[PDB]
Amino acid sequence: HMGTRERTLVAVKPDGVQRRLVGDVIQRFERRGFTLVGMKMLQAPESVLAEHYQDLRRKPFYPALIRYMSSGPVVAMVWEGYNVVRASRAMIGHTDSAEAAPGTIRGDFSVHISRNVIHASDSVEGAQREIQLWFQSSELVSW
Amino acid sequence: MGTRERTLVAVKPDGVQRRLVGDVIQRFERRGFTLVGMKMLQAPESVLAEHYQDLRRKPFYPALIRYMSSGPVVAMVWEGYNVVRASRAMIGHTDSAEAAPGTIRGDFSVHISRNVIHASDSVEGAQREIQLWFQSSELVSW
Amino acid sequence: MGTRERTLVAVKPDGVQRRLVGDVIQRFERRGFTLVGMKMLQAPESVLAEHYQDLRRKPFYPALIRYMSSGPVVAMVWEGYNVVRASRAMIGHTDSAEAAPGTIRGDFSVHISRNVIHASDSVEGAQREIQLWFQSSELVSW
Amino acid sequence: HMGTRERTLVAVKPDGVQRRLVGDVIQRFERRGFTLVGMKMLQAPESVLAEHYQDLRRKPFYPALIRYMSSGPVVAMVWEGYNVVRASRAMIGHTDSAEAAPGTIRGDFSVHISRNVIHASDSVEGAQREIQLWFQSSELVSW
Amino acid sequence: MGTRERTLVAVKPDGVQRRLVGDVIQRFERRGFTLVGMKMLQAPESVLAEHYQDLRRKPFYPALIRYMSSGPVVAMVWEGYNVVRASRAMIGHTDSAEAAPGTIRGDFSVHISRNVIHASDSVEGAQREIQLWFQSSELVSW
Amino acid sequence: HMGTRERTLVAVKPDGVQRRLVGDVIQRFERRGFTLVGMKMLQAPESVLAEHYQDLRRKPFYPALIRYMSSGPVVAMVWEGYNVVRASRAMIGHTDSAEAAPGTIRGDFSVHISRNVIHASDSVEGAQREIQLWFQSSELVSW
Repeated sequence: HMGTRERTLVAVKPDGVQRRLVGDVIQRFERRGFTLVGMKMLQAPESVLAEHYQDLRRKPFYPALIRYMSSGPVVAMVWEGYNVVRASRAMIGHTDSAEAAPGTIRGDFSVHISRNVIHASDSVEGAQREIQLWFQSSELVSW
Repeated sequence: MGTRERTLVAVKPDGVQRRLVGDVIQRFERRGFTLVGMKMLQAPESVLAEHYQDLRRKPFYPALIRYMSSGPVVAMVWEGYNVVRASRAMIGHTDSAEAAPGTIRGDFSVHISRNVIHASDSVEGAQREIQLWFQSSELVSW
Repeated sequence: MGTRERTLVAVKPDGVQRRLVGDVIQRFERRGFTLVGMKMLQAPESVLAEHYQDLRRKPFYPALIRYMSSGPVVAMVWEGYNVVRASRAMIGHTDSAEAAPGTIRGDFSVHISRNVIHASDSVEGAQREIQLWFQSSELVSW
Repeated sequence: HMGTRERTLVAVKPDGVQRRLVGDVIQRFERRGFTLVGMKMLQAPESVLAEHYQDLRRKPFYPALIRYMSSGPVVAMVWEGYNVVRASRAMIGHTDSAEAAPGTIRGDFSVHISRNVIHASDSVEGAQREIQLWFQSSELVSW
Repeated sequence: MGTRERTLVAVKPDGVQRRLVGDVIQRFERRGFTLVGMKMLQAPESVLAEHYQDLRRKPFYPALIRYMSSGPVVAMVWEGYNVVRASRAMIGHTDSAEAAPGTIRGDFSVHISRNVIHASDSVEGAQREIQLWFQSSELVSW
Repeated sequence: HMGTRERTLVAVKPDGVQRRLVGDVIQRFERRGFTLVGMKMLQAPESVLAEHYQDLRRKPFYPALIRYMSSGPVVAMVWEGYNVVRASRAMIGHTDSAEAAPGTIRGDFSVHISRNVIHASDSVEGAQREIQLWFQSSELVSW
């Protein structure tokens, strides 16, 4: 699970699904050569969202964030490849889409903060934690 | 009920290995259809056999099951007005080589065998296929 | 005079709300046509009635005027060799659901009613429509 | 006319129209979620151009700039949306296209300075001034 | 040998001046064909005359040679299953104006004369054309 | 051979050709307005590669690099235009693709170092040297 078999969790948020950017987002990961190892669309249960965002529980927007994230379907994915965690982090852009650079996903599609289209694990460790949280081992397919 | 019509679309193992999933999904998205279900999975042979029961007594059935289980497939459920027939016209001819440019097979495939994608051929076929690949709790209506 | 041929193209209210203006314009641009006039406007009913006078005695005329004035439209004048017939072939069948993939309706629309775009059906129709939506001082020849 | 109803003026310059980049430019504003509120193609009158570029009147290239800008049709547009002024400014890139970053509009399409394809208001205040200058209130349509 | 089939594709002078080379190559690439040879060159008249020997006794031959030598062309050799007929269907009708949208001529061209691209019309024609434009040491099989 | 007639050498590496990114790469140079002045696909002879990469001969990866670069076909091109050398350099991105910015060619398509899809002359002087090395004068066509 290192080097070339490194993995990360990527999720298209409710705004991204409703604005119909799912294909657009996947093309960017595909053209970069990553391997799609797991994928599903679902309405995330608040219990999963709470653990996902557990370290923001204190923040005052935490309650609003949880409601928003469960307000519509989400598309969860697991991508595999060399440097996939840091590369995906660079592709998405700054949390604040309005400040994100053109060329990044938030920079080309969004202008909001909570509605910033996509999520990606911020570290190898966090990716291992998030992937176990959103996926059962049986849903991951290794090529 | 008209605009509640649904259909099953699946990217075959070759479409996934060739990294055409985003390309495929994008075509349905810009046409205005709603994605109500989706998942990547290694298809079990019991599902393929039921999915392809009508070809069980035709030539090359074993080659067919072999291909469809040689790697993961991405199954999707799209919803929209006249979605069954429109999805049919969009994927094009079975024989990719003679599929018209502009359709998915005409733009991305060259073979009859490995033809990248599958779409239900009728409303009743769609109802059957959807129940076959998805549980009701996997479909989200938005 | 051949390569001075002109036609009227208009993105309907649904095309604008769905944000397909760039997509539409891009298809005409890469085909090599010259954009000689363009503007976004909420169409006045007097203009629509004159534009659609031939449908005044057919079913659903009121539904037609209602749709076409439910939001802004983008009217354009394109110039080029055989532009009237080429623009016609590019937008595809009136019934979007049976429009061939590759045409604008076949790629972006699913309905007969809301079919995203309009293009003059003939040279004389184009001359009429252009005079209807634009003043001569709004056309720029480059 | 604040927050979510913020507006800005965007213009495709003569080079952009002749090189047939109008569709390309509009797609980028559309995919980012902005709302097209006004639009027209015209040969700008030198009187409008002089006021538009009024604070460069002293510069020695000012006379050349005015001639160039009226040498061909221009497409003027008004876009509306949250943070639309700063977001549009980031999407266009550095005045000098050759130095503009890939992903920005000047960075992907141009390599010149006066022929840098596009213009966008540099501030909320300037946008209010420019929109009144290029458009009559009756040409703007609010959704 | 089936998947060893080859064909000659060439972007005409207008396709190059209009900067459509990447667009053209991209369509063949996503279809899955393999590029085994390519070069940009100002075509010698002896090559054009041999390439177009069948049109030597038809109207407008001189206008044809003039156009094809008015600027550089990009010649390519693509390899793949049924590549001759598929490349034929992808470029579309000779008369660009009536070429279906989705094909290269239908999307990028409007004239019969200047129709952007050329593709061998048959397997034997392809063998002939390839030998005409390329030396064996310029073809790389990968 | 200055200003507007400036030229540079661009090459699509073996990985770029096999992953079928040739069209993608050319579209980016075309849309920016450059003029394609020379082009050919070939299996570069180790003798050409050695001179191309001559100033890395001391490095320990030099031998591996030469083998890799001759392991498959390469597409060589000469592009002409104002500021074409510096503009092409900015379009390709950082040597390490994983660190390259989204929007650059390496930033959108690669995640490796030696397999970073493309090469571009790093200076006007180097471009003159590289173009003479890969092309004979008769293969270049001026419009």
